[PDB]
Amino acid sequence: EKTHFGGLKDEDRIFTNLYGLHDPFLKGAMKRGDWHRTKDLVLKGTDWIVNEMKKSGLRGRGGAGFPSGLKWSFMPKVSDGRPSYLVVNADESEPGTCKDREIMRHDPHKLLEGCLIAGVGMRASAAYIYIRGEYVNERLNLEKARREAYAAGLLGKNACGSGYDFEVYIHFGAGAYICGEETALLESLEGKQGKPRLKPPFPANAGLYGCPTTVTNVETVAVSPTILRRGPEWFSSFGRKNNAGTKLFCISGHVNKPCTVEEEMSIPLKELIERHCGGVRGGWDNLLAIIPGGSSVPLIPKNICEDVLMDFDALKAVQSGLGTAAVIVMDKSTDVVDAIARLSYFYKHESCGQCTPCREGTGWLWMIMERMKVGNAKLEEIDMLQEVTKQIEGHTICALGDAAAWPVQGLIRHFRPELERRIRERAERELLQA
Amino acid sequence: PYDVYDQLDFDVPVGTRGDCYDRYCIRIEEMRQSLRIIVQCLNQMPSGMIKADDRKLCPPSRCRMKLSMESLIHHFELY
Amino acid sequence: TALNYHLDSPDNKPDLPWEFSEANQSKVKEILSYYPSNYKQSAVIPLLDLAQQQNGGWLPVSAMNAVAKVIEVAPIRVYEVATFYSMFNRAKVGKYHLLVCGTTPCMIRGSRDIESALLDHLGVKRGEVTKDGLFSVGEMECMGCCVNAPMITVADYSNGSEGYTYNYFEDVTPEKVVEIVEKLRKGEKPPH
Amino acid sequence: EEHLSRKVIIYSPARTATQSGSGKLGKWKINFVSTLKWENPLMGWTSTGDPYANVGDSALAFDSEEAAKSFAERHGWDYKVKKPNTPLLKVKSYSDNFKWKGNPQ
Amino acid sequence: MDNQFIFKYSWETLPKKWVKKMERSEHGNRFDTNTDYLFQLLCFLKLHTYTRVQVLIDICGVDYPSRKRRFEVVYNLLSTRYNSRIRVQTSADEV
Amino acid sequence: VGNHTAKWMQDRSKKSPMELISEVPPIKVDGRIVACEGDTNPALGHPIEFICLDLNEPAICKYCGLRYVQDHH
Amino acid sequence: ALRRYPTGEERCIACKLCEAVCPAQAITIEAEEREDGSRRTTRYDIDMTKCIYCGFCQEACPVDAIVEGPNFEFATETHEELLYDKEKLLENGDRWETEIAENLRSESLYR
Amino acid sequence: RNPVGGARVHFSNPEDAIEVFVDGYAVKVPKGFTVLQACEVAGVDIPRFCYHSRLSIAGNCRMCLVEVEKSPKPVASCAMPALPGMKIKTDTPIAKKAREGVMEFLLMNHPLDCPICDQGGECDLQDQSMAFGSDRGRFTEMKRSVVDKNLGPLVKTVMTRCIQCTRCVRFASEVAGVQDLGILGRGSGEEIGTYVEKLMTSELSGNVIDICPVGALTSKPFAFKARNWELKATETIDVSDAVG
Ligand SMILES: Cc1cc2nc3c(=O)[nH]c(=O)nc-3n(C[C@H](O)[C@H](O)[C@H](O)COP(=O)(O)O)c2cc1C
Ligand code: SF4
Ligand code: SF4
Ligand code: SF4
Ligand code: SF4
Ligand code: SF4
Ligand code: FES
Ligand code: FES
Ligand SMILES: [Zn+2]
Repeated sequence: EKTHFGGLKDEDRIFTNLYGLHDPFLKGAMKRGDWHRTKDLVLKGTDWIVNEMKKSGLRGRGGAGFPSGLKWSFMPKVSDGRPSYLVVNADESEPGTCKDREIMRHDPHKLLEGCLIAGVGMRASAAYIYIRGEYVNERLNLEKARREAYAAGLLGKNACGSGYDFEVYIHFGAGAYICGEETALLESLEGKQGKPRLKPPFPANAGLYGCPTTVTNVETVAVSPTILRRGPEWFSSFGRKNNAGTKLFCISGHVNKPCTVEEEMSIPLKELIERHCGGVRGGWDNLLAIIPGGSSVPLIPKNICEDVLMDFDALKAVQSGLGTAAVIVMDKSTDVVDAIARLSYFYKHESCGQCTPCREGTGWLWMIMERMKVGNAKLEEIDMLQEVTKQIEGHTICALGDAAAWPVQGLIRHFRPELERRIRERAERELLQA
Repeated sequence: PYDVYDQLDFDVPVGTRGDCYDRYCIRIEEMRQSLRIIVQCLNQMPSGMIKADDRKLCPPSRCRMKLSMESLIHHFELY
Repeated sequence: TALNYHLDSPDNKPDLPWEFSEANQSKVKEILSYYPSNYKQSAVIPLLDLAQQQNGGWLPVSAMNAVAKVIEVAPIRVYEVATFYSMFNRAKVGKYHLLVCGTTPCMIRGSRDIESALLDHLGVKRGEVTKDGLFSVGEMECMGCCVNAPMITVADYSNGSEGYTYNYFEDVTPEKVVEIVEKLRKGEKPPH
Repeated sequence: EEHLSRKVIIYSPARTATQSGSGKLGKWKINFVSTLKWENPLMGWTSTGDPYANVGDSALAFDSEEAAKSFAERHGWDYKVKKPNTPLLKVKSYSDNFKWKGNPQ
Repeated sequence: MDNQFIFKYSWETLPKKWVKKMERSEHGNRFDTNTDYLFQLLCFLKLHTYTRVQVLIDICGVDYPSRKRRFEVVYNLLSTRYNSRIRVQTSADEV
Repeated sequence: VGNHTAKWMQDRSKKSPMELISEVPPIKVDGRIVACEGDTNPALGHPIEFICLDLNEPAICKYCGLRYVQDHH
Repeated sequence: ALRRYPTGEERCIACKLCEAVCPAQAITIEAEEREDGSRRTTRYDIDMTKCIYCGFCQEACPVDAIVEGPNFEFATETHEELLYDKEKLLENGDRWETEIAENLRSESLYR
Repeated sequence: RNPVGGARVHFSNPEDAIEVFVDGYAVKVPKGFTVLQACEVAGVDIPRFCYHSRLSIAGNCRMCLVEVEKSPKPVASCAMPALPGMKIKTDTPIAKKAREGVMEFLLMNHPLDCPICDQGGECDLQDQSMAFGSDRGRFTEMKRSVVDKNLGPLVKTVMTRCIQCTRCVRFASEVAGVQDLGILGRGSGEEIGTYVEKLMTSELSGNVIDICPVGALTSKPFAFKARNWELKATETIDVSDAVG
């Protein structure tokens, strides 16, 4: 309700095959409700689909949370000769996230019908599904579902008997985290190195092959048909205002029972962990720090986690983000400084190397963080560490550079005494030993 | 005044006749006043840098020039 | 020991002939059919993956030159792609590439307890193939969240492109990893 | 007298190609074309007997084309003026990197 | 007698046609004058009670080849009475 | 003995500096990178130079001519 | 004097900083790639009759190659003996190396 | 104000022109000019490394950052198109701080080679460090190092100096028409090279020496022979063919 959020029922769940108990193929998908009367939805026209998306309040599920309907409306109404492309981002290489993998594993037909619904809502003639390279088994599942849809007439020429021709193809990456970035995905799909582009141009004006293009997450695309069929007002009824709908959640780390669950948006973080995942290993008092969604947002401490809600606006106000809704939980036994230094290694390793502050700064951050892990640093280096993060942030081509500075900035902001102590203990050991 | 001459005590001898003998006595008295100043400089000599810190006008130390890119660039430019 | 350049060797040099097999020409044609005919370069990644599967799990420089010919680009543009992405092996690996020693999410649950036992049973160091040419150990790249598994990866290049599998194994222990190696040696696909 | 009948070139030196910075242009020089130098047969040092060996590049300078011309004509030198080349700024777009190739022919 | 007082008092008392340029700066108070007035300006400054510029420190020339009057002649002067310095400059050519 | 040295060295009793630095054996390093300062006291040497040892052939310091190699591989 | 490394290699790498800073223009340098690829002078002349013995060259050198040593007793009978070439300078370095090195150790705490 | 370098600006039509402000001053530029080109018309010299007027825009060095009103982030002027009413600031504390931070990152792994480097004395990196980033260096860790590459008898290579601007790669593809140079690898370990051992055969290959802003690509026959301050410059024409 309007007061409290959580406790989503089975009847409001969109992904009705999340645990893989039923058949994910065409017979089972039609049994669950997929490809049901799809012809009439597309005969309502592009303008109606975009309007329903706008009214549903759906926001981008890829981390940025941009409103989905406004983003589809960016596509041109009249073609200037160039075709229009829809690109589905199934390249989730962010540590701790598997929501898109589970969608491609147990509801591929939701993705395929979402691909067609989105394509009509974008006036796009073809769609490309960029899957992660190591999702080999998932891709083979998707290709089988795609072959099923083509034979049944649901995809291809005269899709579902409506006269709208729509091709769906499948592409896969080769193991690069940066290729999940929307412009880097476009470059990788063009057969080049996965290096992000500058903006402008924006993809809706010059994207794939220089043609108008929209890149959207698997989750965002896979929920459009259920929103269309059940209506935007049902979807907007969940969550707070501007944070509408339902979210796929995955909670890992120091919890009694980790699991991936579908839950109402803006659910309290504490309620989420205690209701679906038992609780912090050792009780809620044992909690030390939580990473709300994905390793690309800053951590929050125990006092902030007590009443922060799992939505875009709530986590923004405490200097964090919803991200991919990949909840990583750390109890008091974790070495937080080691955990952050381990993330700093990941961003140095995953940097595409194109632009100077990220290419050179990510390595510098990792080197300092490895030194601070054992206290082999001066107390004034913590301030210097803070300033190097500020030199990276806002000065890079893409948002990986910001995502590299945020975990370090959060550590200093919330656990500076721990770093200061490690420096003190090392200095005390240095004085007595020699 | 310039440098630290305002923090130092010394007399300015002047003549009364303006001939060669006054100028001889003044130069003698000026060496006694120079001796007086040197003593005060010796006693008031503080610790610190002997070169202006700005890094556009003063050479870096040899160790800095051989260890830091910025210092080497400045040394190359300065010389 | 991955390097951003190539040094000529008897089994890896540009004058060695290399082309897609006749049973692979059909796959090559259908891969190219997904993209506009004047945008063939979009096929570089799936074609490099298919070349890797045909050639036993690694890409000699001749294989890269062969893909560059199909997509009609200069070979340097293919070298850029093969060196940028980490799934491409530019040095020889065994018939079964074992990928271990994960990243951040699995080290918290003690992931660095599987590698040393693997090299000790296999009798090689990381990066070099065994004498019989069956097994090599490589750096795994991780997905997911590492909740219920110090995990390992197995790439099966022992049956070319028509028997290639890329599977992840859960709950792997210094014992269980060996059980995988022995079933892999005997030909049985280990359960995952 | 003797050094007042030499012919000079008045020109504005262009930008060096080894640097992208434009901070040395706008100056106007008087080139005395001092090309009479040889090697001293003791140490291999470069010798000259021409007094205007470097004054045209080291000391004399002018802020305008007219100033250099006026100075040359007052001294009686015969001058030729070489007008400097300038770049033409053209419309450049980053979006051009991703221009559509058109339909396959 | 600071440079603030000299600049203001010279503006009020000097005949206007003598000085064409007045620069007040921490580098030095400077009075640019035409050549036909240089002698009279220097006699005023020497004899006037409120200036008493009794010492001529030196005279130097500067060459400006890009100028119609290429030579600048600079008179550095000193008042021991008021502990102040003044710079008086004028331009000249070759003839 | 070479042409570069013969421009200035007119005495053949001692070896040229190019000969002398060639006789110093390459230094084995455990790792792929080594920093050379040209002296035990860094202030008395040359500006610090980081040298990569990925190539089989020994790597030369561009300031002092010392050669380095990877010890194991 | 011109100095060597303890291996016998020359310290000078022909940066030409000393030539540029020299107030008397007493230094002349020619250089080219050596047969082993090293950046070395083929000519290094100091005109001892133009030099003002200021020490600016020793300050400018980044590798401690050129130094003003402690010898002051080198009067000659001819002007040409005071035109020092590269080999004479390196001979001076060999003769005075023990004293020069000790002096540099002494003065390394001030520069 | 005189455009930078005295550069000429051509207008197809006076109607096809827009007004932008560069440090308060008002300039008129053709439609389609970038922020950097507007700054040149204003006579303001923006520091740059990856940008070359005769090559496609790359926007990777991040040295051309300026402040744009109502823009939340510093703006790469080389790539950003100019818009009517745009207020461009180049000397603000945000722009100055961005330049110092980027110059710090550029020199982090750069080798202490100015004495042995032929670019010394005519080096954009040297001049911009003296001007824009007047940072006392605080990087104390180990620098990365790169092995040199063989590109033939004309282009000598010292790749530790490379700042990965990709001017050489873009020149090879766009101007020379011979695609031999690429950027291999990923991250701080990316290296400019040909991957396989091959020499630069294009008849315009030597031009990569001029466009390389650092001493990574230099003329092998000119190596170590002279410093730029001791060379007399003469402007003349070439007689090797009938082009002049
Ligand atoms: C380093 C990086 C990695 C990213 N990875 C993904 C990803 O794996 N999946 C995804 O949907 N978006 C990813 N994004 C966000 C995309 O740039 C883009 O905003 C998103 O795919 C749009 O999807 P949406 O609007 O439907 O949420 C990534 C962004 C960055 C900077
Ligand atoms: S910020 Fe990092 S990942 Fe993004 S373009 Fe720059 S170097 Fe590449
Ligand atoms: S001492 Fe050295 S720097 Fe000074 S004038 Fe003599 S040669 Fe030149
Ligand atoms: S003596 Fe020193 S300063 Fe002079 S050229 Fe040699 S290395 Fe450079
Ligand atoms: S390119 Fe050469 S001259 Fe320029 S900063 Fe680097 S080492 Fe010094
Ligand atoms: S070699 Fe030179 S031009 Fe090429 S990327 Fe490196 S710095 Fe740029
Ligand atoms: S052990 Fe966790 S991904 Fe490899
Ligand atoms: S000059 Fe604009 S980013 Fe390199
Ligand atoms: Zn050395």
